[PDB]
Amino acid sequence: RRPPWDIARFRPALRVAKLQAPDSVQRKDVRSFPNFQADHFYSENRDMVFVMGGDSQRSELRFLDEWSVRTSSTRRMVGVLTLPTPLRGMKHFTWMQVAGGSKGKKPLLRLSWHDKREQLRNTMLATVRLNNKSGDAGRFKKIVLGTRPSGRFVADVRVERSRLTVRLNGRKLVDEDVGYWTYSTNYFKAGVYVQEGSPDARVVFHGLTVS
Ligand SMILES: O=C(O)[C@H]1O[C@@H](O[C@H]2[C@H](O)[C@H](O)[C@H](O[C@H]3[C@H](O)[C@H](O)[C@H](O)O[C@@H]3C(=O)O)O[C@@H]2C(=O)O)[C@@H](O)[C@@H](O)[C@@H]1O
Repeated sequence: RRPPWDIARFRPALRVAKLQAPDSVQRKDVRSFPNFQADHFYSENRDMVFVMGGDSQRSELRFLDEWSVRTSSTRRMVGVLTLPTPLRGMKHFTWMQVAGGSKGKKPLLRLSWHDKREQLRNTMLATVRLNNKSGDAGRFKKIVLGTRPSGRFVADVRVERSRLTVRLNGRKLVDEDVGYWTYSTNYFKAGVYVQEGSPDARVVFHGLTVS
């Protein structure tokens, strides 16, 4: 294992992100990536690997740029990644987001993996929030993205002129108006953020770029 900053292709993303992990694991978000590696964030096989176990715990990059959905020029996150077979007991985790930040407070978009869902096994999901309310007042659009691929796939999230799109391996599976989401604190996230599962979840990035 080596520091993902050793693999040059990850430098553009790492220059404009910081790494978040539990307060029991690091005191503060990591902002300087040269020479940095840990059990939750390391490179093997020239990839950038995130690993975290336990409900509500993350190892995730928080992109530093904050923006509004009204943006004139496309805001885009494109990943080439693998979700290796999850361990027995891992039920639900998130691997990319459009996070709502300090004003939005909830994520506009989560891309997640689930052992089991009803609307399905070994299934990926896009959740687009229709408001930022908590509890029972929360409203959502749930879009089924299909079975977890067994190897690499391309995930491409774009927001432009109030429209959110997701393309998985070139297929546009999400295309929604988001103009209701007025908050100006949105940013991209990528990595692993466990919702339900004691064991470790692993998310393997082969490439990640924002624009
Ligand atoms: O998979 C389902 O269809 C599932 O939806 C469940 O509620 C979701 C809810 O829609 C929302 O996506 C929520 O997302 C949370 C996220 O889990 C995380 O905690 C983050 O901090 O905040 C997100 C947010 O507030 O948007 O996750 C819920 C979930 O537990 O999966 C239920 O409605 C369930 O009945 C249904 O099967």
